[PDB]
Amino acid sequence: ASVHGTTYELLRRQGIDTVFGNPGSNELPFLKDFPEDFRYILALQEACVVGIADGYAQASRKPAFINLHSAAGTGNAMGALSNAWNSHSPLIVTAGQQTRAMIGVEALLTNVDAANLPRPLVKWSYEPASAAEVPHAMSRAIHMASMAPQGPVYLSVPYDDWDKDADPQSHHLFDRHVSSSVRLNDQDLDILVKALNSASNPAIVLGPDVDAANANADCVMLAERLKAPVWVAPSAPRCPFPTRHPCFRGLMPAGIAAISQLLEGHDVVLVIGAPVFRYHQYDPGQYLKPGTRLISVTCDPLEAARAPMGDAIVADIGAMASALANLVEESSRQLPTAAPEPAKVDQDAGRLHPETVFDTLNDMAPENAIYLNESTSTTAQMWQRLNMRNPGSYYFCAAGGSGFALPAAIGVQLAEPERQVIAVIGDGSANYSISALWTAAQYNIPTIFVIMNNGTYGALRWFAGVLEAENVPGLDVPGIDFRALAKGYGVQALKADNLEQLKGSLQEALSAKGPVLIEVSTVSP
Amino acid sequence: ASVHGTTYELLRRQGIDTVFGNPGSNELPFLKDFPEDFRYILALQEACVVGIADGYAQASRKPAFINLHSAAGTGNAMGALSNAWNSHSPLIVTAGQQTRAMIGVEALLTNVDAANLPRPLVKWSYEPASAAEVPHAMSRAIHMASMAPQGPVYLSVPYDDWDKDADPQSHHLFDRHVSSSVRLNDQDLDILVKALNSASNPAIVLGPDVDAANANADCVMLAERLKAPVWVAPSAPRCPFPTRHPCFRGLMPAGIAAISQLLEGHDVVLVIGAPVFRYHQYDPGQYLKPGTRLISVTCDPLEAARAPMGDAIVADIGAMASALANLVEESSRQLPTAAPEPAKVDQDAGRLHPETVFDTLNDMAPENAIYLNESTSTTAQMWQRLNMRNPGSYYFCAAGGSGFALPAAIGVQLAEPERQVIAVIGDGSANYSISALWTAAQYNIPTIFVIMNNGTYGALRWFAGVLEAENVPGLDVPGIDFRALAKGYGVQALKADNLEQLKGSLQEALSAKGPVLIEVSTVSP
Amino acid sequence: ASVHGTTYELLRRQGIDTVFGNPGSNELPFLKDFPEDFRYILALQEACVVGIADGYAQASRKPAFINLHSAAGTGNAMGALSNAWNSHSPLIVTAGQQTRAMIGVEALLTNVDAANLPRPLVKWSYEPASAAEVPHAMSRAIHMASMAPQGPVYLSVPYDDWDKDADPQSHHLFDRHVSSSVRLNDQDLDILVKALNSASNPAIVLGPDVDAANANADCVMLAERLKAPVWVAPSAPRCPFPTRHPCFRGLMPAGIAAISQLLEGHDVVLVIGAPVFRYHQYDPGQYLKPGTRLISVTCDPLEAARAPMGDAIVADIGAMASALANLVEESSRQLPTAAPEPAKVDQDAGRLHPETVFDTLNDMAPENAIYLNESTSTTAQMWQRLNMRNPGSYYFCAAGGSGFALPAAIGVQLAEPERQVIAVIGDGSANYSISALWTAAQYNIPTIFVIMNNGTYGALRWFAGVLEAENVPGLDVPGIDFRALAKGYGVQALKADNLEQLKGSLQEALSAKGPVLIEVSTVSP
Ligand SMILES: Cc1ncc(Cn2c(C)c(CCOP(=O)(O)OP(=O)(O)O)sc2=O)c(N)n1
Ligand SMILES: Cc1ncc(Cn2c(C)c(CCOP(=O)(O)OP(=O)(O)O)sc2=O)c(N)n1
Ligand SMILES: Cc1ncc(Cn2c(C)c(CCOP(=O)(O)OP(=O)(O)O)sc2=O)c(N)n1
Ligand SMILES: [Ca+2]
Ligand SMILES: [Ca+2]
Ligand SMILES: [Ca+2]
Ligand SMILES: [Ca+2]
Ligand SMILES: [Ca+2]
Ligand SMILES: [Ca+2]
Ligand code: NA
Repeated sequence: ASVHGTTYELLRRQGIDTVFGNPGSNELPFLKDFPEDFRYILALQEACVVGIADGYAQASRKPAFINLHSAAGTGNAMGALSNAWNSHSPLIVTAGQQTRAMIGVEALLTNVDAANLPRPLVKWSYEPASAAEVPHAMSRAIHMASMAPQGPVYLSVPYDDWDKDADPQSHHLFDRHVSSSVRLNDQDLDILVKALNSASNPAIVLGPDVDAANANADCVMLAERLKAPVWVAPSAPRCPFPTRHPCFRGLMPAGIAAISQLLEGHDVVLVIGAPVFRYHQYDPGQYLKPGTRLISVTCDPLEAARAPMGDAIVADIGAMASALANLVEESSRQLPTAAPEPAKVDQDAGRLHPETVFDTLNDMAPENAIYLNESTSTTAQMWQRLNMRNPGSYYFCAAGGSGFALPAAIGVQLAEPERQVIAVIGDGSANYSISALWTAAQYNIPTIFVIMNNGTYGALRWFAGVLEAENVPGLDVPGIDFRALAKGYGVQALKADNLEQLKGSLQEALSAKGPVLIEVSTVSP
Repeated sequence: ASVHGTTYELLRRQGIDTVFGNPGSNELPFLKDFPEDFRYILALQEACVVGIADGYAQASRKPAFINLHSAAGTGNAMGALSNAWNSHSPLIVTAGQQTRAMIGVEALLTNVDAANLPRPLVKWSYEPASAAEVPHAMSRAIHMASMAPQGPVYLSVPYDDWDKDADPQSHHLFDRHVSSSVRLNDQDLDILVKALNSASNPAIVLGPDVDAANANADCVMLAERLKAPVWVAPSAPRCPFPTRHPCFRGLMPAGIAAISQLLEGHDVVLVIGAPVFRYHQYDPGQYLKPGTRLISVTCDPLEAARAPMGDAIVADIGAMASALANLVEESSRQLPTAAPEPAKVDQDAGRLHPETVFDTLNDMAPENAIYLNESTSTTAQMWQRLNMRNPGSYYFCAAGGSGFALPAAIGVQLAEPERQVIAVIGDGSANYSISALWTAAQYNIPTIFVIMNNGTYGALRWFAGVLEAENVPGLDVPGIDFRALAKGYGVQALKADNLEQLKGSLQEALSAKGPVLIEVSTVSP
Repeated sequence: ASVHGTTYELLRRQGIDTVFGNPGSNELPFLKDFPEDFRYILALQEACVVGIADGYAQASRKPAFINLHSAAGTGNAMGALSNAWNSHSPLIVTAGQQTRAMIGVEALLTNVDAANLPRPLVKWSYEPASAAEVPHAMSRAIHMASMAPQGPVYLSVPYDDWDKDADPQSHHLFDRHVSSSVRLNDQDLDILVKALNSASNPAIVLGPDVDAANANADCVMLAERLKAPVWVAPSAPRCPFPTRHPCFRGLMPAGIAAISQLLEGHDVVLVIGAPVFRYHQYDPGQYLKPGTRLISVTCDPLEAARAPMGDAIVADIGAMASALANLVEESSRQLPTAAPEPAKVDQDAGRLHPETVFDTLNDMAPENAIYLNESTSTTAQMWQRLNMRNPGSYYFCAAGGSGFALPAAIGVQLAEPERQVIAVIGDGSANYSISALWTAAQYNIPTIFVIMNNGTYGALRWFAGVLEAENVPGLDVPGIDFRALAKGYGVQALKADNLEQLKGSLQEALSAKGPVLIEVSTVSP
């Protein structure tokens, strides 16, 4: 067998059947004779390729496979890899290298010092020392991406390797099963359960690894037994809990002092599946107030090590959430009362308040919709106004890098063909990965893109007002016609300048048979 | 003085007056109180920011200054940095970091292990250990980018540093002059000149560092004295010689055997300002034929070290080209005869042959036009058909990474406001950095963009036919309306489906007062 | 509080009370006012410092703390770090940096690009962005070294940081408890137990992480229940099983074909706490024979990913070994029969055969002796001839790097003051870290060093005969007087030229009150 045949056999035996890619010449010997049982999803720029694959991996809860062109293609994808690193996304990034005979002379398209290029944003990065090693290196890539804490990996392959003979012993790779589905030992788990059972006023904080593990329902059971309020850890990349459940208390503010104040009076705070904590604004104060202790369950040693407070347990979130939910006592305390509905903001017949947009989406969207957020100044309102009952209902760029939601919404829609995906993206953010629209058109992936057009980088302008920073350049983005961009890439486009038109556009988009972009005129901040 | 005030003083004292950027919150404390004597050029995605800055630096022959947002912004620019590394472009890339007080906890927007992120595509990469060190680190960045061999550098700055007090001794940085304008010592230069004077059939090969040095006219004098044919080294990022001069012999094929055959019978081959050589296709054979010896003058130790043949001299290209041109004897050999004009290809009233497009551009464009090439299957025809008399008339992505020409053409047009820039870009390549169009519209930078629309990644399809590689996916890019994309970003757009319409569109574009995009329907390969 | 006071408080609160070091000026502000409750162990060269700390950490089963001088001191220790990486040794390596005000100018003793220096041989490597961050960075170092898979970490600290004010919120670091004591979830553990219970002819292979976990007794119970033979995985850094237990089958040969042949006929092979596998010689063949399947339990994702065959479970070895031992059925198969005693090799009145040396050590040493091996050509005989009943009885350089055993034997003796340590070291290997002897003399650490003097690098000469490699230079090491080296560093020294003198020397060494070196004249290979 060839390296090509053996590698595709390994991929299919490990559950991989789709290649997300933007091709180049170093990749042609890999992509030739493409297997009939695989799909290739083309995107027009590599940030788009990786974003699509990332949404697909996060929604599918399985690794996604990517093929990029040498250094330039890898490099164009590194902002997308920064988000994937923070979301623990299991991405297998492969890039073609020059033929081994011209690497030394640094022929055009040689990826020099290849494994160092995507560092520090990958868990493992490698170029094999020989063609026969390629299937084994691919096996390592698959398992490194997939083991907890999941994350992106990188493999560079010289193009001449694919046609070489494989090692006949590579068959031992095909059916390897590697598990990291582990939980704290019985004695120490009993100690933790007793601490939870004994708490007078526990609180629960959940992060994105809960939703990645599909541990959401177990965390609902845990919160109901402990009769505990539940937040979402700050800068949230996913939604780990039903947002109208009576225990739910919303998205935590991303500040040190704000969080310790929020937790004041809670004697034990159990954090599951989050860094402690992804603060953002600088809001100095106490990490925790006197009387509060914190216990973190994380799948990532790096998170456990860097927490500035609390105890930690490094284990699989699915296994731990299930064990805790099934072991804790039912507290005799009263179940927390649900948060009240958000108020309706006054809305005239002109430009839309973001609050109006979210209320209308909540009214019209199916109950199993999936939302993506890259409307950076409206996140708080989004979290208050969308009832997200189900797992896998929310994604936000985990490293804060714009350019994620537009392509990721296409990958999520590919992963979840029966759940309507609605990406809510600011006019600024929409540009970073605008060409991803073409993939939705070409493959007829029926994502709805809602562009919140307020003419400016609103979150930045707000923070500049917050610093009394005058004379900051580059904050306005006038003069972009998003319906024309959509037409450019073959996506149906609608405009909503007021509420009547927003409702009409959403009705038209929800009944369409393909992707739709709606440009919404929103109120300037 | 503050670190902010001292750093902008250093920049202006070192000749920097423009910031190319896409802003974020870690950068607001740098950009606030932006000096009135500086310009900020916004682009909508970081590959675009860096591409614009790169074209500006290459055309201006001076460093360009860039400001990007943390890891995600840096990462989005790394494909652009791969081209800048290969073109020796002097780019000072700065990125904002989190405040020093929250780097440890890895708050959102922390750039983890920052200096390793752009490696291996930068000459120097650094984050200062304290705020007071920032001006000195900026000084290092300026000089590292600017010294031969020029190239991109990276500086990460925690946002809280800018408001801190500067070291009063930083004033010694402001007027430092650092020179690498050096040439081979007299004794060894005399030996080289004698070898050139004695050659029976010399040949000259020129690379991009000639055009970067503005050594073009000196190389014309050198070739006229030696009565020697002149090529352009393969995979050429720039044009180092007038393409209708009688000595000119065109772009070398990017293959080992092809080049040694081309050079057969030449006893001494002098290469100036190029790697030896940027081969591309694998075309194995002799590096040089018996009877040919090679001497390379390069500004880059890495090029001298990796050449598989020949002697080398590591020195400044401007200084060496001037010295050689003025020292060699006038040979009594006959001056080479000019290459004949290219033939006219038969053209019907339908879709355009690329040859027709280049002939028409050559007929209509001003004699001091500047061309950019990202039409990957038509490069040979472009080089045969455009008379480029002047320095700084041609740019092509030096690492082969698409996404360079569209933004770089805007930066070149900014650098050369009196020379009409015409970017010739394939329909595939146009997407990588499509949002750069907005910058041309906003700042009214009058670049002309000629999109060669043949519906496919033609160079890739050709190479797949060359390998008899069947069943390669992802090679076609149907369904893109480039006039709508242009309208989306505010650029006037025209379509040319035949020759009459091409001539009309070019006449309209050449007389326009702003940027123009022309979508040309070209013949499918 | 100062950074100095806060950091020592964190160290003591996390169980650290000893600093292994070789001091320099960047370290004086850390070491000044050294706390009265800490000990400082000086060694004369940094390979020695780290080797001592490594033996201490491995024998104590807890992290050891090291302080080295800048780049040169760190660099002198990197061969020792290569061994520590392979043995999963929890080492906290700190190095002093220049004052932040002179890092930029690269003053003498600046550690440039410090965090990259020990890569790729550390789990985490860091220099803090400010003085107040130092305690938090130290906390990260402590936990990263200590979490599974344990390993060395690196922290660089500018010398001016220690006297600065600490952040008052650093107190939250002091009592953090971080656990990785995890095991496979119940459902999948039940599946594994059923597979073991059902096996017709199981085999067990144990690696060093068993001994690190003190899982040895649980593995004895497991092997007795399964009635299974037990090997030791190849290139063994530790001894994980009593070597005279009836199930024990010895050290596996470090070859692919040899191991698959050894395992032939075993239907299920359970590997615990080892890479799969640390082969050495190139012995190509089948990884496993038909009929054998392999299941690996490892604490290290990198081991699980790179195994070329088998299933894997990534979990804590202590927790998994205990769970398996207590869950499997008692098989009705007959318990394996003990291996026969080794034969006595014929020995005349001249130079000693290594077999004689090991038999005599086994006869004379206490039953709770601890052995170290750096006598590279005699490893097989050592494993056959020493009865090691207890955990923590054997250490061998895990990456194959000589220079480990001499210093590590001092650290092990410090960790285990009531167990006599006997290091058996070849004459070649003894030189790499010879100055470590001084530490044993100064602190009166009563290690016994047995130098096997055969005049040559015997393992290398053997492998050169194996390749029929003629004319290899550098294989002989004549002319070293080890008694004089011992006297040089203050250690009592004895010589044994024959068996009578070996017995007399060992009797004298075993009754001595301090360290003793015995130079043994062994037979040339
Ligand atoms: C790749 C990248 N570049 C730059 C930024 C900086 N940035 C930018 C430019 C934001 C503005 C987003 O504007 P928007 O139109 O999408 O939304 P709002 O108007 O609601 O802020 S938010 C933010 O963090 C970024 N996060 N990611
Ligand atoms: C960033 C990036 N991604 C992918 C490629 C691979 N690639 C691609 C995709 C080419 C096709 C360009 O298509 P085009 O329409 O611009 O021109 P032609 O049809 O004349 O080839 S040429 C080439 O090397 C690349 N060079 N750079
Ligand atoms: C730091 C280092 N340098 C070089 C070697 C190479 N090497 C050397 C030089 C060996 C010879 C050891 O000689 P010895 O006297 O200690 O033992 P034998 O005579 O029993 O081989 S074994 C081996 O792998 C090494 N392992 N480690
Ligand atoms: Ca099919
Ligand atoms: Ca906006
Ligand atoms: Ca001005
Ligand atoms: Ca094309
Ligand atoms: Ca004391
Ligand atoms: Ca020896
Ligand atoms: Na990198």
